[PDB]
Amino acid sequence: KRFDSEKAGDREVQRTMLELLNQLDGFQPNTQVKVIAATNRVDILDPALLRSGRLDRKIEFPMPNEEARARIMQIHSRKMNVSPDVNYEELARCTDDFNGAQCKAVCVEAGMIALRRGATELTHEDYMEGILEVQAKKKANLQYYA
Amino acid sequence: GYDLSASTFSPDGRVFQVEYAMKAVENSSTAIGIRCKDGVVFGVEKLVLSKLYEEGSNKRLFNVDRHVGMAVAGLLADARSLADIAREEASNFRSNFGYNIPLKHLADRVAMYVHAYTLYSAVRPFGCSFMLGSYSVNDGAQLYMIDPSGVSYGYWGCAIGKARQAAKTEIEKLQMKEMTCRDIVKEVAKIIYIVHDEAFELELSWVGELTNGRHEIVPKDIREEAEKYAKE
Amino acid sequence: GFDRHITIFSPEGRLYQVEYAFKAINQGGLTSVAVRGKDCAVIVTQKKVPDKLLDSSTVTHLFKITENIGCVMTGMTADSRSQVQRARYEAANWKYKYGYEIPVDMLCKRIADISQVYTQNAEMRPLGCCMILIGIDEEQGPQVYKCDPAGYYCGFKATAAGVKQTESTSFLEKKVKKKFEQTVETAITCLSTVLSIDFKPSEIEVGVVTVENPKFRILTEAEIDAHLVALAE
Amino acid sequence: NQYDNDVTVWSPQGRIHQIEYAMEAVKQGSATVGLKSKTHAVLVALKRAQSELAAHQKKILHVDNHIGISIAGLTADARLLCNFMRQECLDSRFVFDRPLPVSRLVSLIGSKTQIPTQRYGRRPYGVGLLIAGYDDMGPHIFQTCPSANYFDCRAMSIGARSQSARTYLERHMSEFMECNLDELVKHGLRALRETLPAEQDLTTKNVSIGIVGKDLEFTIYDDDDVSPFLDGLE
Amino acid sequence: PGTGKTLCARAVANRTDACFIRVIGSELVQKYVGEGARMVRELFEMARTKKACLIFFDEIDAIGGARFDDGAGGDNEVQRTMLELINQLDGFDPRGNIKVLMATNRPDTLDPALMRPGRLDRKIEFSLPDLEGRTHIFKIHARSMSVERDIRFELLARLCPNSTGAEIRSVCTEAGMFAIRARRKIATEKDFLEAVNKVIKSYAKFSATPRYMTYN
Amino acid sequence: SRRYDSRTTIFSPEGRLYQVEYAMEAIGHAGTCLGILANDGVLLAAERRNIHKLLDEVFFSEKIYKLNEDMACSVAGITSDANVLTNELRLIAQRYLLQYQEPIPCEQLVTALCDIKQAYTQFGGKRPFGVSLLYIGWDKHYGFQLYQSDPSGNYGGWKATCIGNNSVSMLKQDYKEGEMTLKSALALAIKVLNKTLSAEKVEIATLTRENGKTVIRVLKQKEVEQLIKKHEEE
Amino acid sequence: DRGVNTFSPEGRLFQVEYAIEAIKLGSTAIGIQTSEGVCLAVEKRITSPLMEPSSIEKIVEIDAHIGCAMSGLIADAKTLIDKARVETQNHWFTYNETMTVESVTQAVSNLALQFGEEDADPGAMSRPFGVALLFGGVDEKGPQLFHMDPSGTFVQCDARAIGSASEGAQSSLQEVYHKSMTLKEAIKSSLIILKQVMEEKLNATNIELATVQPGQNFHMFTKEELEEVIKDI
Amino acid sequence: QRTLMELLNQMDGFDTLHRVKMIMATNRPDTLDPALLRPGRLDRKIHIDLPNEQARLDILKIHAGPITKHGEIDYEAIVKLSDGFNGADLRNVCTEAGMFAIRADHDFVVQEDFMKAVRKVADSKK
Amino acid sequence: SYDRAITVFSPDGHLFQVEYAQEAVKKGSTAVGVRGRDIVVLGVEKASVAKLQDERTVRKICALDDNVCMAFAGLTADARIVINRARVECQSHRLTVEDPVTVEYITRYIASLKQRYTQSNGRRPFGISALIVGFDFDGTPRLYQTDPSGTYHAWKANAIGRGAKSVREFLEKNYTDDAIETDDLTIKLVIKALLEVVESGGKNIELAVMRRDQSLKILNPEEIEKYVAEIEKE
Amino acid sequence: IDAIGGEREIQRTMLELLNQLDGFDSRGDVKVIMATNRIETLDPALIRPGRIDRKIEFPLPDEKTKKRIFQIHTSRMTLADDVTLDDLIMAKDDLSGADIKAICTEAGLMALRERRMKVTNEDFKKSKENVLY
Repeated sequence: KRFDSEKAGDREVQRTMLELLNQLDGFQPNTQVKVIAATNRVDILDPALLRSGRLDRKIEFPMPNEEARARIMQIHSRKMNVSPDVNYEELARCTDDFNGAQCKAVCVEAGMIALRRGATELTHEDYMEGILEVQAKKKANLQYYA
Repeated sequence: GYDLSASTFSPDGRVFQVEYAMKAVENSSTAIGIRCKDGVVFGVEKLVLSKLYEEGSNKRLFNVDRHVGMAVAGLLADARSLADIAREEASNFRSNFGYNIPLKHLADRVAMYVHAYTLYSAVRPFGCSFMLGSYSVNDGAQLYMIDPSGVSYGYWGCAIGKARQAAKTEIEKLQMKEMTCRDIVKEVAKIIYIVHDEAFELELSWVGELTNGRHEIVPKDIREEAEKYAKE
Repeated sequence: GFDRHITIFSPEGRLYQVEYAFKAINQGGLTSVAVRGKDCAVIVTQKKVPDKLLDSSTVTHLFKITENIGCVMTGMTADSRSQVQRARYEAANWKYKYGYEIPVDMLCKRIADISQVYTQNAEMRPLGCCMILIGIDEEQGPQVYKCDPAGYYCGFKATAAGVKQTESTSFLEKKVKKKFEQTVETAITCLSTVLSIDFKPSEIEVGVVTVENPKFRILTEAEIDAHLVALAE
Repeated sequence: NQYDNDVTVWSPQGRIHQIEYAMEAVKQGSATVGLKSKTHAVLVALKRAQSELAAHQKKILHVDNHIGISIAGLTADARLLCNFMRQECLDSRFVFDRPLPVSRLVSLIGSKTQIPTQRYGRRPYGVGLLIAGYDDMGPHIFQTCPSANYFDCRAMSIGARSQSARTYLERHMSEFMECNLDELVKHGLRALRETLPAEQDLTTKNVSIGIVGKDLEFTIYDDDDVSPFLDGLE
Repeated sequence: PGTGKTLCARAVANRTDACFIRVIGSELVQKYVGEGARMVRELFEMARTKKACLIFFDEIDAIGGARFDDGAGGDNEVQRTMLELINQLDGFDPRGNIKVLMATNRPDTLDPALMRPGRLDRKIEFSLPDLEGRTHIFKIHARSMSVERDIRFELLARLCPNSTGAEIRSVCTEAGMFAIRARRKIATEKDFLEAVNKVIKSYAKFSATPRYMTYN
Repeated sequence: SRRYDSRTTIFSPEGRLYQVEYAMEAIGHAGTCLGILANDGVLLAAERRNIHKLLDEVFFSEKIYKLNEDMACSVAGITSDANVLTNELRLIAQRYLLQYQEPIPCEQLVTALCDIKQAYTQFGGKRPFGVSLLYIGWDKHYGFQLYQSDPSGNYGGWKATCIGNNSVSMLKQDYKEGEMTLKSALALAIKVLNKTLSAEKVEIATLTRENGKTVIRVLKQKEVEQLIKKHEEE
Repeated sequence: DRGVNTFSPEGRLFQVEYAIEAIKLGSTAIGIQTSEGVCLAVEKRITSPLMEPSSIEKIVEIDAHIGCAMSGLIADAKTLIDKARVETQNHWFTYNETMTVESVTQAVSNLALQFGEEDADPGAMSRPFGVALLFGGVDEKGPQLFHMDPSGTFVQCDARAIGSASEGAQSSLQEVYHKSMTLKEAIKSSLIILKQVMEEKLNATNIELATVQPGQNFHMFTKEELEEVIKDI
Repeated sequence: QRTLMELLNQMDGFDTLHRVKMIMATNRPDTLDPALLRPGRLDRKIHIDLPNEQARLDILKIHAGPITKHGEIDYEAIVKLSDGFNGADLRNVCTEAGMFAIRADHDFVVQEDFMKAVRKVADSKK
Repeated sequence: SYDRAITVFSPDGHLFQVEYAQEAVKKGSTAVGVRGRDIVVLGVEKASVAKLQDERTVRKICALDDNVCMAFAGLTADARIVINRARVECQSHRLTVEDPVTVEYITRYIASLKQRYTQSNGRRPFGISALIVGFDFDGTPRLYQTDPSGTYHAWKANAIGRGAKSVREFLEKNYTDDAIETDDLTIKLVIKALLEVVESGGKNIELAVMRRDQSLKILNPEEIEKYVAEIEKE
Repeated sequence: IDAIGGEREIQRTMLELLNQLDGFDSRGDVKVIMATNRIETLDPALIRPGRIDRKIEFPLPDEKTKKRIFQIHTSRMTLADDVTLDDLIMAKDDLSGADIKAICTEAGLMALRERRMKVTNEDFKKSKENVLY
């Protein structure tokens, strides 16, 4: 966004943005075309692109909550042959920092190591053991964590 | 990087280690407190994780001096810490001056304690909003609420937590001044069941003329009487 | 390196913490203007309750230091009560240590000096509140002072504090070169000409001291209501 | 990651950014399970053997005179915390001459491990205690945590992949408040026998348990005495 | 920066049954604004016009600096190149089958929305090899040199012991330089042990890989 | 915080001390005042700040400081620090008297000051004393002697060494080590200062004696106008 | 950088998992608990041959019936060996008996993870003790050896290897010990040192061996006893 | 910065343009050129400001006009409630309250729909 | 009160502050000693002290009390503190047991002191390295060489100065049994060992000998010349 | 290479001598010889004993190369009677490799202003004070 700009600055992205937000909420003829925006960061933005009208409801995307990750692990794993002896709820409540995108993965490389075993049918420890793979970052010699 | 230290201002005067502590109680459950002419009624939302926790696994309605209360919001470690030093503070008042502690002085004291604890890079701010409340025989139903910034205001129906954006509206539309606390114990469940939008195993405590300057978990009967405000 | 992080000297002077602390006193902004009378130092400030759920009696700025010194502060209200409690502490400590009740000037020198040692040492922020504080001594007239968060008390006739400080001191400068115990055309009218609300008697707090009665008095909606309906000239 | 100089700082959402990471540091520790009956509460721990062979870094500890613990995280920091808990439990034996109640015990260690979370340059006590004792009323059991936030729980499991032991133990709470010692500890070992990597046995070497409750001292069952607890096939 | 961070890239380029679009981290930083975003989208345009293709981003911390302020904005152009990169890695496509694989010596200077599964899952941690494996890598470099009759390899593992996988080749080449110097057609132990004195002790004064081990 | 400390007490990767050799470059900016000993006594020869009229009277100058009846010191580098330390070392001198009733043989004093100045560069995290001051003195044990020290901490007997800019190599082609005859030491001093000049912009001071007690003279004005005409060529 | 009391994005402390390293650096020591004693040995890695090899103390007797065997960052152990023997004679002083090995090992391992930057008086420690050691000792329970870590974790051990040969020598020791001493565990342990050999065929100048047997107190072996054993292999 | 030279040297010119008057409206006046700000190119710089309280109830009535209403709909608590809005934010208030009725299927709004409208706009900070 | 932990473990077990002290002793003088079986002998190639030094205060060779004496190598002002504390505790060990204090004990005190500065809060472990020579109650001319990591070794040459890896490999080559006589072959081996590195002893070398708990005698450059001449003649 | 005087262009540039040195292959690309005065300044990423192989360094002179390197330059000159080392070895208590180049150049030039190819070692002293003093 706009700032007090000595030697280098930037004005090209300024003109692209400032002509964007004036065929958006410049003069009147707005009432034909709606807009959808998506930004992973908000603190970078000046209220020019937030004039209550330029961009209506600033809808919040949180982390997927305590139940939702179990739902997403049921969604993506819909095509895979899953055992009836599965428990998506303990797959949720064990693993709670993820932003819903990794949970999609959890399913997909859970199936990948499920075929790395060679079985044509996945189990719970494929998921459970599939997690210990999303992050890992090693850290051995821990026969002492009691 | 004007962040990460409470002794450094913003370039527009806004100490970011305080407003990062303020959202750190906005990601925790509600705890409403409603004043009326015979005392102050608290009610805390509970977000019971597993069945493994029993009833009152974590107290969030502490008491301090046999009459003021501690509906807390944020980190229970920090809230429990300032709860017990509030106990020590009313201990030093009653031991020191004899007279039972008036609540305005306790809220100003704990308020300047948690404020003076946000002036140093050698400490973090607290991460717990909390509220007080009692009445002496000639005090009025005093309650106060204290932010992690350290500011303490006298309220009528203050509400802290995650869903305080919802909770402040019903307490505002509830008739505030002149009813005799028993109904509002019952009416507290209506606020808690509205603001819970998802086990909600709530918990209430008050101080009143049925208590004469004390605290009780409810006694235990409105838990099967204010539970009957389901379907609203 | 750490010019805008630590209270140390940047190049060309201008340590970048006190003006970052000056911008902290404009946060929100509940705004005091103090009026001085050759016999009466009145106090004015505006105070806005958010939602009719606050207790309006408990929210105030308007603190009482002693039986002769009142004060009002417009900074961030977290840093206010940590500063006014030390001023009460040094007032009562002056009366225990040196006999007579403290006169208004070196109280503001002393809290200006601990605010200095906030902005001299590192590892502490200079807390953002400025202390408009009035009071009468036996020798001189009523006085008024303001220590800033840098420690520069001045000795004022009529400044102001908070948001819209410059418009207020411009109005007072334009309305003091003409020559006021009643202070009816000066005290409230600085607020009603700066920010244009023409207040009902709720949102304004007024704290007077008089030479005939040096006890600091906070006024109520009856007498401030007569004070407001006296703006019908 | 400028939030690495970091038990003073806050992540901009709400996070304190490493004393939940100490909760990660007790997720990494070895698995255990405690539970309670209407009469006497039990503790069960499997002991990791990261060596030739050993006493397998003995987990459950004698603190007390019926307030026993079960550590799971750092071991030297655990021993420091149970010398604290041990010493002031004996101090309450000295002064008041009563058994120190379990709730005030776990609350004041919950205020003792809370101080380095507050101040500067001091790591939290990265150990998840699973303390259990029998005061005047029923035999309590408290998980506490390195985030200094204890839980008055019943039937809790903490450690490596202990969530599966919880989800066994959550759906078998109905046969608690009955189920005497001989059939209770079987019901806890078959709750522990899910955190193991799916190959068959709670051996007498690695399983050390502890019993506390009505009319019996907190009693440690080591390598030999766990052998009368034997059943289950899965 | 000692392990075969890329060496594995040369192996998967050595057998691929596919394309191999190497694109290293500063063929993207060309100094017209928006133009670095032009080359990235162009790269994915010619990538989609080949079935069963893949791509390799060497040294991707040349586009990092996670997402800075709006004051003295210096990384901004670099940002948008990276930004369109993570718009092409996941947004509005049947996506083809570009098996992207990326190798850098630096964690979270690369922000989120880049490491998140979808565009870079299964991250691989080429840690420094242990006592067992490190023998093996000089077993790779003992496929040469016409060494002595009996030579203790595991000794040479346990004398260096926390060096780096892609160095032990400096032990190899260095000790061969000692053997050619001393006009011998073979390689003894005391030129190996003379070499591990020379490229572990005397070349740790300035050469630093605890500096990047903190970064991991 | 550990982000804020300058970290003065750290070895370089080249092994040296960053804040110490920055003090050595502080000497080369401002510094003069050589010292010559003879078979007779020892003299300092010094330079003031500039030509700037606006200077009424110095009792002693800002350069030569009296320490005992038989010692004196001169100062290079930062003048704010050394004033402090010279009062500091002056204390040391007098307390040796209080401990021993001796006039403190000067090597004891130089050793003590170099130990405390080494202590400021050893720990405490502070900046070192940016002054390479030197000393002249006499004891009954040894002869007339001058020592010279630096902000690093080491010192020595430095028979004709100067400090500050434009570094003494000409003196180690001109000084006769056996006999020197202090009038010709004045002549060599105004030679070196004549290459690197009345008492507006010079400050020369001698140490001599009569009948056992030492005499520290600051060489009042007209003696400098004598020696400045004691040249023709040089 | 970051400080010492911080947790690592792997899961453990920084300074502890860095203190597991600088144990691969340094000499190798081994110990075997038997049913009638415990043998310790260390190849103390003499650098030059111009010199005296019998003053590299790596087998240190805590008491008459506790002998330790350190490695890694040598001479960092001397403060906690000092605490081991001072605690030992404090135990014998106040209680008039022998000790266990878990009481000295209990007492030393409390000092391992006890450091920090900003704490009490500067006689405290900054870095953790980067020395792994093991107390070979005989008790009234039995002969036993307790392998410590720099993390304060100590474990019961009967066959434990430290130093750079912590993988190959430990795996070799894993398959060669089950039964008892009968004089040949000390000859089947220097055989493991014989496989380890770095510079020299393990004569009686570069290895130090000492046994603790229940009949005697200890026996730090002299030269002719050592080369009496080396002649048998 | 040579286009601003032509625009600048025809705002100035060698006449005064003598009949035409240009006015310019922008955010960020603290990034404008000093040459274009010197009284002459732009003389009377007008500071349009956020609604104080009176202007707040003005905007609230004007955008609350054509939507159907109550009678004694409490504007004064809405205006009292939270300051620092804009005209766009107050038509955002009436837009969100009409949104509340349009997914909630009511007749116009209620007082709790303005009251639920402001307290979600007050959530929309930066 | 400065409390930053300086000497901290980096990755791969490398304690960088100590190895930076190892270059700090790699960038000093070139000290050397020989245990010559009835005598001990030192030597440290000194700089240009003849130009204008005082030879009395250029001493790399000091004396602790009477028999033990050391030659430091590195930073030459942090060493003098260790000299002073060695002399102080050496007098305390004359107070308790009243012996001609053994060389083992005082070098354990030096190594324990420097190891105590590799531990405390923010004080930069020393950049010195010693040659603790001397005797004991029964001859035994033991030599010791310490280290900035506080590790002392009882070796017999230990050339640990700046260009002394060549000297210690030379002394590895040329010290077996030819130097078992009184003084001449030993001192010839030392002056041969330092004449490997620099130039003639009329300006450079200085030595010190010690014989059977008496007469710590340094060698003035008139006497060193005779030995140098013999070596030259070879 | 020493990179001093935003910063990120220097960062990417160093990253491309880094990667463009050793990315995927190489022709006969020995000679990457880097001269440096500040080894502790540059980022230790260049040496993976792959990107930058075996490397060699030196102490400044010794006196043997003060003599042996002093007599190379003045071998071209004509001074013969009092070629010295007392004004050369311990004169500056180590004098650079260049300071002897500048002492030969400034020496012969300073005796060349007065127009003689003669052997004067007192003019050499005026060269010493003239070039480094």
